[PDB]
Amino acid sequence: GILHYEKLSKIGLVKGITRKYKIKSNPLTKDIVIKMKPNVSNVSKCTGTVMENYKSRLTGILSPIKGAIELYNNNTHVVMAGIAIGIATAAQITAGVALYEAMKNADNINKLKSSIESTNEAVVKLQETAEKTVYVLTALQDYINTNLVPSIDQISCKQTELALDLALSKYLSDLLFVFGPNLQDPVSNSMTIQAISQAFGGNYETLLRTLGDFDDLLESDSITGQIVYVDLSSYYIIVRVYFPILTEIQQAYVQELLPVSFNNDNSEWISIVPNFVLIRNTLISNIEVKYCLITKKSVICNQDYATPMTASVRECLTGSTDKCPRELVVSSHVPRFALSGGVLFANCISVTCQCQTTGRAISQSGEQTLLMIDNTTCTTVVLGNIIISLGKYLGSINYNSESIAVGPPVYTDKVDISSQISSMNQSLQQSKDYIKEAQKILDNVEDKIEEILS
Amino acid sequence: GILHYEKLSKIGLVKGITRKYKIKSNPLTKDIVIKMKPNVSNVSKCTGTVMENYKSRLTGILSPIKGAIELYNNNTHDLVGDVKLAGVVMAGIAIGIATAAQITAGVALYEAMKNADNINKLKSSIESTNEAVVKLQETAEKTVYVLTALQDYINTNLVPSIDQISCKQTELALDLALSKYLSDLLFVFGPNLQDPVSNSMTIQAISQAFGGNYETLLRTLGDFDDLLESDSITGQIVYVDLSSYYIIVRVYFPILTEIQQAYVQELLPVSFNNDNSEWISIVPNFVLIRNTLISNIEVKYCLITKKSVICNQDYATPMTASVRECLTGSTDKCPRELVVSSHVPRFALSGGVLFANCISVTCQCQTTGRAISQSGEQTLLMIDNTTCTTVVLGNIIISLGKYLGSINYNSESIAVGPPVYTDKVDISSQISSMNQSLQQSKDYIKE
Amino acid sequence: GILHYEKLSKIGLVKGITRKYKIKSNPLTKDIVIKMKPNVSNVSKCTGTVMENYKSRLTGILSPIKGAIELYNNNTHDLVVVMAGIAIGIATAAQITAGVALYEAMKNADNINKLKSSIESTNEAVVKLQETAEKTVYVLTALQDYINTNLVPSIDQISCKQTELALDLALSKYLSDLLFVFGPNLQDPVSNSMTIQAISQAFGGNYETLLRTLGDFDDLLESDSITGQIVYVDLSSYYIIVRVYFPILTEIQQAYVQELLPVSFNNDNSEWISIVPNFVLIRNTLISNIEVKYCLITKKSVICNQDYATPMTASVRECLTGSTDKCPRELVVSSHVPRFALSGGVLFANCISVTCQCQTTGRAISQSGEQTLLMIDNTTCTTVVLGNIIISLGKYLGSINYNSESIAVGPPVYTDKVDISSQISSMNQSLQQSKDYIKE
Ligand SMILES: *[C@@H]1O[C@H](CO)[C@@H](O[C@@H]2O[C@H](CO)[C@@H](O)[C@H](O)[C@H]2NC(C)=O)[C@H](O)[C@H]1NC(C)=O
Ligand SMILES: *[C@@H]1O[C@H](CO)[C@@H](O[C@@H]2O[C@H](CO)[C@@H](O)[C@H](O)[C@H]2NC(C)=O)[C@H](O)[C@H]1NC(C)=O
Ligand SMILES: *[C@@H]1O[C@H](CO)[C@@H](O)[C@H](O)[C@H]1NC(C)=O
Ligand SMILES: *[C@@H]1O[C@H](CO)[C@@H](O)[C@H](O)[C@H]1NC(C)=O
Ligand SMILES: *[C@@H]1O[C@H](CO)[C@@H](O)[C@H](O)[C@H]1NC(C)=O
Repeated sequence: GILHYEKLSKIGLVKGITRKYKIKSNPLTKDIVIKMKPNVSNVSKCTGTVMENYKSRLTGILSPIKGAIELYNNNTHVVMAGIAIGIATAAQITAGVALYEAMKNADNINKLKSSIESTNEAVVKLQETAEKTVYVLTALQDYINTNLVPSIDQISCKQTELALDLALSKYLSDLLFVFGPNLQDPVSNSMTIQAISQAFGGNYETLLRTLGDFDDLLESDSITGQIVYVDLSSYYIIVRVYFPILTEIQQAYVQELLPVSFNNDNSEWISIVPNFVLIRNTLISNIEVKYCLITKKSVICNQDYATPMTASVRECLTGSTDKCPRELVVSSHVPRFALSGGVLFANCISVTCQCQTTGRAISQSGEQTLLMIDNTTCTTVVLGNIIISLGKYLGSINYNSESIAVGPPVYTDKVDISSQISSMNQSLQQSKDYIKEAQKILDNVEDKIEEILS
Repeated sequence: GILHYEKLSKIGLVKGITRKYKIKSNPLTKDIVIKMKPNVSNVSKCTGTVMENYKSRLTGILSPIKGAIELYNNNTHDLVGDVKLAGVVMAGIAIGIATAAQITAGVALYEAMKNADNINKLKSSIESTNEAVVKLQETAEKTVYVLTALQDYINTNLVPSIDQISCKQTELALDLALSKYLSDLLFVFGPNLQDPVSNSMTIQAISQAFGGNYETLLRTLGDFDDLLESDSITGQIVYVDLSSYYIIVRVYFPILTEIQQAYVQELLPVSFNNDNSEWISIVPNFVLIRNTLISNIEVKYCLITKKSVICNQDYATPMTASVRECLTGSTDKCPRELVVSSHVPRFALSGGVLFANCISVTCQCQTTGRAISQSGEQTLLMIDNTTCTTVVLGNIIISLGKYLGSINYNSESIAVGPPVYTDKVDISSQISSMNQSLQQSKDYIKE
Repeated sequence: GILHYEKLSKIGLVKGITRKYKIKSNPLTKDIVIKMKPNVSNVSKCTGTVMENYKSRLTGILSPIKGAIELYNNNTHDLVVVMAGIAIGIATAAQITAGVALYEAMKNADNINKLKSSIESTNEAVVKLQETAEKTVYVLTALQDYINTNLVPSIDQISCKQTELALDLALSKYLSDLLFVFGPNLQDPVSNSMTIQAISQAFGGNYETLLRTLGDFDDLLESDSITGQIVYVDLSSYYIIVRVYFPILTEIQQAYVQELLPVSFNNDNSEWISIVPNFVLIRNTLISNIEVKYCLITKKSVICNQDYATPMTASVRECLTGSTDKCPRELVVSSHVPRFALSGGVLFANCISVTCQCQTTGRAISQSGEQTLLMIDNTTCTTVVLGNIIISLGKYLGSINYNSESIAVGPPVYTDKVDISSQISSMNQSLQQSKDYIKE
C-alpha cells in the first residue's frame, strides 16, 4: 500500500519531495480587441502600395479563420445544428457553444468599428456604452509612433516605405506560424494567451495587464485565448481570454522519487520505475508531469494528467522490489548518491565514501546495493569533495543488515525493445510447437489406450 | 479493404475527415544574395574596432561552410563529356563517404555554380549596397536581389540618432546590434550546420541570416502558405564571400502533388464502456490508404488542413497485421487502455449522428423529455434523429441527423479487444514480466 | 576492428564517418552582473507609476530565486566546506554540488556586492567596474540601450503618455520574454545546468556580448557546455550575479563514435530497412549505444556536455559483430528511405529498387532477387549512372566477391508506438492461450 519507501530506497529510488496536485478550473471570461494593421494616417505621405499589398496578404491568412468560425455561427440556430456541422469533436462543439456565447458581446464591441479604425496609440481604452470598457491593442503602432514619426526627417520617402514594408513583413513572418494554414481549427480554446499575443508581437504581458497568483497560471499554459470575431475591412480580431483559477485536488499528492545508481552482482544498475507517482485517494497511478509546472510545493496542470499503471509496477512501488525492473548503467553521469530526511543514500562501491569525524573510510560490501549513512555511524561524511553532516534515520535500526531482492534486468532502448520483442516472439513460437507435440504424442498415444482397452 | 467504420465506432473510433494526400515535387529554383555585414559607410565616425571584431568573428562561423562547399566543387570534375546539359560527374574517391541525399545536393550545387559565378561579378556593387533590399542587374536583364542584415536598423535608427547621441554610445548601440544578430543567427549557421551541402534547410531557417524576415525574402522573389507551412520551401547555400561578407542562396520553391488513390482518414477517439470502467482504444488516429494498402503515417511532421495532409516527403510507415486486422473488422485485435483522466473525450459527432458514452456522461432527449440511458452491456450509444431530434448533452444542445448505417446499431454487440498499458515504464515491466513468465513456462515444456 | 563492417553493409548499414568523442571537463569560472531595471533617470520626467509597477512585478519573479538560494547559504556552515544535511533534508547530489559551488561563489559575490550604489547608477548597456583589486567586474543592464538610443532621442517629439507607453511596452515585452526561463519554472536555481544562452534571456538573449565581455568557443556553445549559475539576487537594486562556467573539452581515450549509413535492401520480393543503431560508441574494447541527439555532431567529433553512453543488448551487440541474423529488419513503405550510399568511394546500392547503369560500359547493372544489395566498385563500372546522378568509383577494399556470398537476414519487426502494444498483447494472449495447454 501507499508506497514502500525504505524497500524502494535500497533498489535506488529515494523519497524526493511530496507535492500538492493542482488543476485549473472555474474559468473567467474577458474580451479584447487586437488590431493587426497600424495607424499610418499620421505618416501617410510616403507609404506607397505597401498597404494595398499587406492588406490583401493579411486577408489571405485571416479570411479562412472567419470562414471556419462562421460555419459554427450560421449553423448554431443554445442549439447546434448537427446535420450542418456534420463531423466534429466534443471539444470543438463546446468551443462552438462558447463562441455563440461570445457573439452577444462581440456584436456590441463591433459597434465601435469606426473608432477602432482610427485608434492613435498602441493600447487604447474604449467605452462600450455601458460604462463597460473594451481595450484595443494595435500592432506596430508603438514602432510607428516612436521610431518612424520622429525619424521621418532624417529618413526619406522611398526609405521610410522600406522601413515600413520591412516591419510589416517581419511582423507577418512572426505571426504566420500560429495564425497560418496551421491553425486549422480556430473554433477552440486551447490556444495559449502567449501564442495568441503573437498577433500583438508576443507581448502577452501588456495584453494580460490591461485586463488586470498569475505566473503559476501563465507557466502551466492555463491562460488561454479564443478568437471570437474577425473583421476583414478594419483588420482586427476579438479575443475572449479565459483566465481560470487553480484548485487543489483532494487527498491527491505527487511523490517524487530520486534515482540513485546501485550495486548488484559486480555492476551498477538503475531502477526502471516512474520518478513521479500520483496518489489520489487510496489509488496510485502514473502522471505525465512533463506537461505540467513542477514547483517547490505543487505540480500545476492545465488538465488531469493521470495515466494507468500496470499491477506489477504498482506492486513494485508497494513492496515487491523483485518486480521493479532494473537496467545496466554505462554512463559516468547517472547519479551515485542522494539525500533524504538528512540521511544519505550512497553507492559507496561506485563512489568512495569516508567519515571526516571518525577518520575511517565508509566501505560497502559487494552483497549490498546501497548504503544508508546517518548520524549513528558518521556525523560528518566526506563524499569525494563534498562534506556533509547527517541526521538520524527514522527507519529500520539495521537497514544495512537486511537484504532487498533485486528485480529483473531489462533494456530500455527503442532499438533494443524491437530486438527483445522479436527474440521473444521467436522463443514463444519456437516453444509453441513443443506444445503442439502433445496434440499427437499425448492424444493419439492415449486414444491408442482406448483400442488397447477395447 | 475499406476500414470497418461501424465496427470501429463501437470500440470508440468514429469516422473523422477523409483527406487528400499531398507531397512536394518539381522545385522551381530561384537565387538570392544575403549580405551579412551592414553598410556603415554613412556612419564610420564612431565604430571602434567593433567591425574589425565582428568581421573576424563572422569569418569564424562562415569559413567552414565555404570550405565544406568547395570540397564538392573541386570534386565534381564534371560536365561529363565536356557539355553543359550532358550531365555532371562527382568524384567518388575524392568524396569517399557520403549519402545519396548529400551527393544530390552536390549535383544541385554544381548546377548552381554557373549562375553563382555570374552573380559574383557584381561583387564591388554588392559591397557598397546602401539599403536593406536592393535590386541589381546581372547584365542579362536577369535581375538579382541583395538583402543586407541590420542595414535598415542602421539607416533608420543610428543615422537618425547620431546628432543626439555621443560616440561610445553610437558604437555601443552598433556592437550590441551586431552581437544580438550574431547570437540569433548562431543556432542555424553555427558548428551546428555541419553538412551545408544539403537542401533541407527551410527558408524560414535560412532567413535567420536576414533576421527571420522570410516574408520579404520570399516576396522579392515571388498555395504559397501551404508550401511554407509544410517546410517545403528550402534554401541551399551555394557560395560564401569572405571579404565582402555575403552569401548566395538557391531557393527551392516546389509545387505539391496529390498522391493518387491515396487518402488520410482521421479517426476521432471517444472513451467507451466495458465491464464497469472507461476504456480508450489504442489504434492510430490517422491511417493512410493508398491503392488497396492501409498503412501508418506520421502526420506530426506534415501540415493538416480541412481538405488535405501536406507533407514535404512521403511519411508512410508499416503497420502490423494485427493493427491492420483490427481496422478492417477484428475489434478483438484492437488493444484498449484504461481511462483515468477526466479529459479524454466522452462523445463525438459524425455524419450528424452522435456517438456518446452515456454511462460516463448523462445524455437526454430535449424533444421527448426522457433521459437517454445506456446499458452496462454496451460500449457506446449511437444516437440519431430516429430517437432524438434534439439532444441535451450536459450543457450543449445539438440537433441530429439520420444515421446511414445499421438500423439497430445498439442491439448488436461488438467484441472488445485485449487491455494494454501504453506507458514507457510499463512497457519494460510488461516485457520483463513476459520474459519471466515464458522462461518459467519454458521449463514445464522441458518436463 | 570491433564491428563487422562488410557483413553489416549487406544488411544495409554502410560505414559512415568515425568520430572523436569529447565531453566537457575542467570548468573555468568567471562572474558577471545582470541589472534588470534600466537607468531611466535621463527621462525620469513622465514615466508615471510604471516603474513602481515594473519593480513589484519583477520582485515577484525574482524573490523566490533569492529565497531558494539563501536556503543553501543559511545551511552551509563551514570553511570545514560542510553542508547541513538535516537542514537541507532532501536533495540530489547534483544540487548539493551546485550548493558547494554557490558557497564557493559567495566569497567574490560579497566583494562584488560592495559596488552596489555604483551598479545602481550605471549609465550604459555594458559597463566595466573596478572591484578594488584591479580585478574588474562587468555590468550588463537590460533595455538600457533601447532607452539611450530610442527613447532619449525620441523624447522631444512624443507626448507624456506616449513616452510612458513605449516604456511600459518595452518593460512588459522584456518581462514576457524573460518569464519562461526565470519564472516559477526555474524551481531549482541552486544548479549549474542553465545554459549561458538561456541565462542571457535576462540580457535579452544577447549571450554574444555577455561572453565577449568576459573573453573553440562555438563548439562549446553549441553543446550547451557553457552554463550559468545564479549566485546572488539584489531586490532593492534589481540585479543578479551569475557565475559563468566556461569549460574545456577533453577527448575520451580509445573511444570513437561510428556512424552507420542506412540503405534500403532487398529480400524476398520487398524492401527492408535494418533496425540497428546508426551511431555506435566504441570505447576500449566495449561497444555500446550513445544518445547523439543531445550532443553536437561535427565533421571530426561528437561533442557532449556529459557522457551519454547507454547499454546495448547482447543480441544487438552480436548483430554488429557478425550475426546479421540477429539484426532486426522492418518493411519499407516510404518512397523516401534512401536507396544507395557511398563509402570508401565504392557504391552500395539497391539496384532492384532503383535502376543502376554503367555509363562507361553502356550495359545496365542489374541485381538478382537473391541478393540484398549491390556493391559496385570500379572493377565492374568506372562510372555509374544512378537515375540522374553520374558518379565515378574506386576499388573496394573488401571481399573480392561481395556479391556472390549471401548474408542471412534477421527477423522482421514493427517499430511503431501503437504496434508495439499490439505486438506485446498479442504475445501475451498467445502465451496465456498456450499456458493452458501446459496445464493440460
Ligand atoms: C454565413 O453567414 C455569413 C454572415 O453571418 C456570411 O457572410 C456574408 O458574406 C457575404 C460575402 O459574399 C456578404 O455580402 C454579407 O455581408 C455576409 N452576410 C451578412 C449577413 O452580413 C457567409 O457567407 C456565410 N457562410 C459561411 C460558410 O460561413
Ligand atoms: C433526420 O436527418 C435527416 C438527414 O440529416 C433529415 O433528412 C433531410 O431533411 C431535410 C429537410 O427536410 C432535407 O432537405 C434533406 O433532403 C433530407 N435528407 C435525407 C437524406 O433524407 C431528416 O429530416 C431528419 N429527421 C428529422 C425528424 O428531423
Ligand atoms: C542525530 O540527530 C539529531 C541531531 O540533533 C539528534 O536528535 C540525535 O540525538 C542524533 N543522534 C546521535 C547519536 O548523534
Ligand atoms: C536565513 O537566516 C536569516 C536570519 O538571520 C534570515 O534573515 C533569512 O530570511 C533566512 N532565510 C532562509 C531561507 O531561511
Ligand atoms: C580504380 O581506381 C584507382 C585509380 O587510381 C586504381 O587504384 C584502380 O586500379 C582502379 N581500377 C579500375 C578497374 O578502374
